[PDB]
Amino acid sequence: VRYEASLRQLEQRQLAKSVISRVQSELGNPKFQEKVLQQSISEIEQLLSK
Amino acid sequence: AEYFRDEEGQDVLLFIDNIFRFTQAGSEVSALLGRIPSAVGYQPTLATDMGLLQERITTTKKGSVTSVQAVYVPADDLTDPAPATTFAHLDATTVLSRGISELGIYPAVDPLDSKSRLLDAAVVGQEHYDVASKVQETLQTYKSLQDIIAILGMDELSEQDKLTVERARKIQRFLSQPFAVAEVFTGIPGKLVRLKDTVASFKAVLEGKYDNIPEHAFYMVGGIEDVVAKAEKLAA
Amino acid sequence: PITGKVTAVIGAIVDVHFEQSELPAILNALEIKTPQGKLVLEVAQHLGENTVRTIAMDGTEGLVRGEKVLDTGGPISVPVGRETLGRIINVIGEPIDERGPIKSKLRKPIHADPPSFAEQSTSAEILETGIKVVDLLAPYARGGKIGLFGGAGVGKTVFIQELINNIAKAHGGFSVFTGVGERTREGNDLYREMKETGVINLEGESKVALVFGQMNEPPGARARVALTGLTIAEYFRDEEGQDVLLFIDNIFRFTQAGSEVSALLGRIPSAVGYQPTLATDMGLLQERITTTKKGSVTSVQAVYVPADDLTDPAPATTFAHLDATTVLSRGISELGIYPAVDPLDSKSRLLDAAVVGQEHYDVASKVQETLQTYKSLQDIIAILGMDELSEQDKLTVERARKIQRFLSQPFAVAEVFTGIPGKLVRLKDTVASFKAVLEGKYDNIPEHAFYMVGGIEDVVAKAEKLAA
Amino acid sequence: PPPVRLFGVEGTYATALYQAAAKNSSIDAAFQSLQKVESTVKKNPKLGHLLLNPALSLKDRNSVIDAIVETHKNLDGYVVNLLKVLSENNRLGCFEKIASDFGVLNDAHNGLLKGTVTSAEPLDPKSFKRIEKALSASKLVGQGKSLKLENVVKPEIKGGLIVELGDKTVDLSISTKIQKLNKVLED
Amino acid sequence: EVSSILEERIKGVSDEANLNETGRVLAVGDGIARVFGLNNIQAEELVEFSSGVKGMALNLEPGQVGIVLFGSDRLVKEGELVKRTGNIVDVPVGPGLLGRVVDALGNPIDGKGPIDAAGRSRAQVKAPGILPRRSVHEPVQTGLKAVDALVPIGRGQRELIIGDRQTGKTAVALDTILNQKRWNNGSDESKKLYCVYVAVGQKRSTVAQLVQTLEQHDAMKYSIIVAATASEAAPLQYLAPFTAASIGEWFRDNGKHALIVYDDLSKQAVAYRQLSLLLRRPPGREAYPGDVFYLHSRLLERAAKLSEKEGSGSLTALPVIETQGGDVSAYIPTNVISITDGQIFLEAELFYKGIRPAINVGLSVSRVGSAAQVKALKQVAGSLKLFLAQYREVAAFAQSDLDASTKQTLVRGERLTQLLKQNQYSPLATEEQVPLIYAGVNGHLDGIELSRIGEFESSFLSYLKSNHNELLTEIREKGELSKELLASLKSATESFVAT
Amino acid sequence: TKAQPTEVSSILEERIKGVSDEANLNETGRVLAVGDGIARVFGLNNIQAEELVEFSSGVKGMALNLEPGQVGIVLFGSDRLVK
Amino acid sequence: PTNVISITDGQIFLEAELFYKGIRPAINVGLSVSRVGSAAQVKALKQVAGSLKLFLAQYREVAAFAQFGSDLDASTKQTLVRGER
Repeated sequence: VRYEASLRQLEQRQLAKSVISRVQSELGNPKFQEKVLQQSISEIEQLLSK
Repeated sequence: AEYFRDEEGQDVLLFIDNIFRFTQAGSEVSALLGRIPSAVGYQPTLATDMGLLQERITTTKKGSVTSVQAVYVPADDLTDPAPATTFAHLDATTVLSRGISELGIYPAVDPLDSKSRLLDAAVVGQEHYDVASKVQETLQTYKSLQDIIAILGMDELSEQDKLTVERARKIQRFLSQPFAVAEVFTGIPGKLVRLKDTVASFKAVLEGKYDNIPEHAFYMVGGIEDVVAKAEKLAA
Repeated sequence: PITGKVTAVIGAIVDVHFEQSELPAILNALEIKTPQGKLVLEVAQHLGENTVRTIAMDGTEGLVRGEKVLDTGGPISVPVGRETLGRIINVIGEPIDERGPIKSKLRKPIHADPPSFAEQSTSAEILETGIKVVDLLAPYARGGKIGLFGGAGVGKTVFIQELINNIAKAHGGFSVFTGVGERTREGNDLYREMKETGVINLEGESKVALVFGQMNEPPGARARVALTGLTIAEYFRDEEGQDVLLFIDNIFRFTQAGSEVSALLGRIPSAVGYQPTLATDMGLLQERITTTKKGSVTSVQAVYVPADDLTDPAPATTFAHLDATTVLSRGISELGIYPAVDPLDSKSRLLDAAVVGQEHYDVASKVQETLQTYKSLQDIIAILGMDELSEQDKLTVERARKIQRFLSQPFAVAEVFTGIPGKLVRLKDTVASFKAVLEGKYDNIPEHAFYMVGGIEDVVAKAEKLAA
Repeated sequence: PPPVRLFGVEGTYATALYQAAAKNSSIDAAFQSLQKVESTVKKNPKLGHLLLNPALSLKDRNSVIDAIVETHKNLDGYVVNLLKVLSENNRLGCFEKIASDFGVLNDAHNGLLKGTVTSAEPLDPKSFKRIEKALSASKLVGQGKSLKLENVVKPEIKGGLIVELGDKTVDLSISTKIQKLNKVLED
Repeated sequence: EVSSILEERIKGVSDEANLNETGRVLAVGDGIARVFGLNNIQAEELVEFSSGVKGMALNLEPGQVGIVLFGSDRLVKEGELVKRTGNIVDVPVGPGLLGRVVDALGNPIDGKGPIDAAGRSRAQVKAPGILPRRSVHEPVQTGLKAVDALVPIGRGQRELIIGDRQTGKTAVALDTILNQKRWNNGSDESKKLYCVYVAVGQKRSTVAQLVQTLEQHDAMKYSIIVAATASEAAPLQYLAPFTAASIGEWFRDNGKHALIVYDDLSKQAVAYRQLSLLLRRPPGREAYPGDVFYLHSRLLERAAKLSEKEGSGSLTALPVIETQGGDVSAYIPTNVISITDGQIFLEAELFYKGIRPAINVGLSVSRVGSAAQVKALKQVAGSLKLFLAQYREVAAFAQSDLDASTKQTLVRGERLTQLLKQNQYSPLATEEQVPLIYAGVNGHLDGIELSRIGEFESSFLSYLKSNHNELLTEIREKGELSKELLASLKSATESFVAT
Repeated sequence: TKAQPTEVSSILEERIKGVSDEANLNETGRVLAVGDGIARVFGLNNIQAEELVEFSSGVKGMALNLEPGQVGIVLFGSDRLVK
Repeated sequence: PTNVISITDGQIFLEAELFYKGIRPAINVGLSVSRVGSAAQVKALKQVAGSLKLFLAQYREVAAFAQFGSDLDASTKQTLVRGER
């Protein structure tokens, strides 16, 4: 049971490096560019709703 | 220690020395940091600094850590805020009194002032509790009567009191237990007596089963076997 | 049309920036409209640059910096009238008894500098008290400040009730009970008592007017309650020409409140913490308590000594202002003697052969000497035996124990409370009573036939009942 | 009263200057002279940047003022009285600070709002216009107080964008979202 | 997977539009970020940082608003955008906090999830006035005989628990909570005191032991543990009693009764000291803030027995002050001593002399006293006060050739001293408290040996339980003792004493 | 940076406005920020040390601190008079 | 003094009253400790002075009692006499 609990923590740390990888993927891809354009239009809609 | 407790999983026994130095150090850089000095110049962040240190040290479902933290009590005043704050923050206090050291007893502990989280009744065992209640009362009485002895004189006490005084002096010197680290002091090899054995032996003393044993045959000797042996030694 | 926007709210110290040339004067009162009604800030500085520094008397929580402020233009003007008698009024001058809006004709500023040297009376004046003990060993004065000592457990409150009753018969005067640092429990009890003892009659008039300042009420309002109260008293004295009696509760908490306001103002706390303006604040307050040519305000104040350190500056400063001290003790109450006055610890500076008369003084001195000798005599007389008393000595012991019992007034407020009909004994008859006891004319009437018995006339009856 | 606080001090100069020159109404002129002397001060390095570093005397400061009025022959003598004041107050270090603050007061008097669209990227002009349009559409640009909106490149705000103006913000940066996202997946 | 569930929860948070009033930290030191911005901000408003830390805004200065960060500065950095949460402090209040160990915000540190909260009410609010008062008379029985007879108090009232450092200060308190179980079990909600223990600056382990003990005595089902642990920072600690009080208002407002034990205001003071000194405010006497008195007075006057008119409710309180080596002259004690309606003063000698409770009843006082307490218990304990009074005076005469009168006193008095010992964490039922004291009153315990007092006691109780359980039920239900009931009771005592 | 008493905005506003001194400030003053029973006055550049000054409010005070740009009078009297 | 006490390995308190009492140089050995034991003490002197400490410690207790001047037992007066010498 102890090693099982340890494995749950280990899964989170496995997933921790997965967050790092996914951050690098977003910042690597021109999804970095294309989703910034998406954010721009989303902010336009948000700010227009003000 | 956290790495041991957590990552290696192993329980440990932490030892830190001296935590007044931890306080003193923090007080000093608080001043340098420009914080308005609190009482007796102590850092305003004293509580939280002590608190962080203590809170970090704990028994978790990953391990157990047993800190023994030395504390230097300036001029033996526990009314000093830095010792007093630490006094709250710890769970198993011990007071080491100069007077008791001077009596030549090593332990130098003040027995009435020792307190611990575990120092219960049933949890320490009903017998243990009762024995300890009797010890505490005997010593507390002995201390109370010390004033009476001081002015009025020893001779104005009752028979019951005299038996209590005789037991108390014997108990006082039966609390003395040689230490290995007083092979650099006395040279006398240490003695360490297992818990069950101590409970039994103290019960006997209180009952007066060893009131037929001289006071000095308890002095600076260990367990009951030793006390009896030193009684024989003094006898011949 | 004075308006300004709040430019700081560091604690309860609110700095307000006011439109140019419309700036307050120091001691003005500002009102900030709030859903809490108003918050009253009192200007205690000008920080200049069209900004001021004020203190608050109410809490400042949830404030948004920039709130509009309106300036009343001076120290708050609190409603006054006989209308305000029997109305519990909070510091700002609004009903907390909530028996409708406080009806008032005139309102008057809470600050007001002491009367002129000329205006103040040049000769002594004595205030009567139905209590024989008070009138003998520490006679009151109409302008006087008489500082009560001894707990509320002894029945401080009953003593206070007693005085109000006596005043009503004596003069038909007024009173204002100002309570500083008053526990909500104590306030309830007092209100309930005051209704009961008819010093407040909800329907019909009320002798006592109440100003209650609870402990919870902020330190600033704690400081200002007294001065407001004094104005009310002064409306009675000055503008109704009638003698008044103004109670104050703990003056320690008056000091504590003042000390805090100093610290809030950032001013260097003078020795033992107390405000550097400690002396002056008492000086202004207790010179607005005086005998004017038109009235006299008597004030009974309560001195909560800080761990019985009379040595501490705050009590000392108070005792300087105080003229007499009445020192109630629980030992006395335990001897069943109501009043609870400890006769060898009550002293007034108006006790003199000149001030209260040679006869009064001599009678008092003999009685004092009797008591003084009696107590000291009882120390070894009790231990050694009562037979060790000489005929002369036991004449004194007998007289003393007869006097001791004779002291207890079964007084009117506590007619219910002890259960025994009240005794209000006039000053002339008090002197007369003790003269006769000094001549030992009632040294044939045993000591317990004076227990809970009023004056000389009264113990004629009791003497008859004792026999019968 | 002056338009808006200067979040305190250094603006006490700006306020004084503002109101003093306000009654002469020459605020634009003042601003222009301050700009002109500021530009040539910036384009002067020894004691045009090391004059921004205090170490100068009263007398040496006065002689710097004399050099300064060579830098602009006339143009608002209230800021020339301000120069005297600053030399007399023996600090000219926070000089551009006062200039900037006076600029804020000036363009507040004009009624101008300043904004920024910080990104780590230099956004499209189409984007600039759409946001400018949006801001004008919103009640936030009240009209009377104009809109200046500057996209700036700040790599620190990596990805997304944050619009800022008049204590009104919208922050859809990636960094903040990443921070929250990461942290909760360490639970 | 746990990974998927966590992802789902986080994934379900998107879209911002709330931020408006920004602030920017100028400098962050000491947990005191100083912002130029946030022009319109309420005082003690909740503010949410970029980091996410929450604060209150104690200093509103003309050019900077000095936020006090509730959390660590580890993730806080300078220049940070400070979104304006826009709410002055409010905490969930409701019935759900019964059986909940919560942190100050209300986030369960026992992780018992969502809280049944019927309001969010502000934490700093003004106290019940003169008009919100009804006469105090409702017994508060802690199941400790000395407390119940010698120093009892009514509901809605203050009474200090000022005593020696960790001499089971918490233990003395805990005994009361256990006795509240008996009344709690009963349906009547005047008999349901919904207890709150307010653990200020206390180790999570220590409180875990407390929690575990409470669970063992099943007291969790009316207990609320407001927790500001040692680790929990000084802002939380500052607001910890105030926040707790607000919870109490909900029960009280419902007309119910409850008991809040503030433990210990000594650590609250230090936290305020930390705040004030860090806010550079001048510190008061004994280096404890000048307006610490103002804090305490506000807090301690909120305990009130409300008017019948405004509904009879109450909020009994029992503040705990830790005496720094038995010092009662200290600034924080002196202030508190004045406010409180009673004190209980624990004494070290007594503790050593094995008198547990170690309460020194001479230095314990009640200013509510006999106004509340069972009439029955009042009848049979007037004598007790007087007897004990003599025993105290004649205590010093205990150390030779002693007068018979003194010696008689010593016999009665010593037996009483043993009798008021009670094994801590065991409270007693009042219907059996009245018998034990009655025996002492009838002096039949004079004939019982000191060691045998203890055995006698339990035996006497069992004897009453079998033989005279009619009497026990009568004492309980009548709540008063008729001469005939005292007669029968005396007979029972005599009979038991004979055996 | 630092806040000097001459860097007060009312002082500054006069200074930017040129000179306005001379007797107005050489032998009369105009009061600045006031409270704490001491007042800080602008001008009075001629003023004997410990002179008695009479304020326009009736009250008179004794000059204590002669400082470069300000004089700190000590008010012999009530502050309600002063503004 | 507090700072130094921690740093050092011993304290050698001299008492002024004891200076006057006639120990010149004075001492005050109740407030003098060296917790580094009998290290760096000559072996001969270690043997001889072994109970010197006990005698003096007993003397300290006994002398206090003697000042109260209660009826002293011979055992205390052996100590008292020994201690004085």
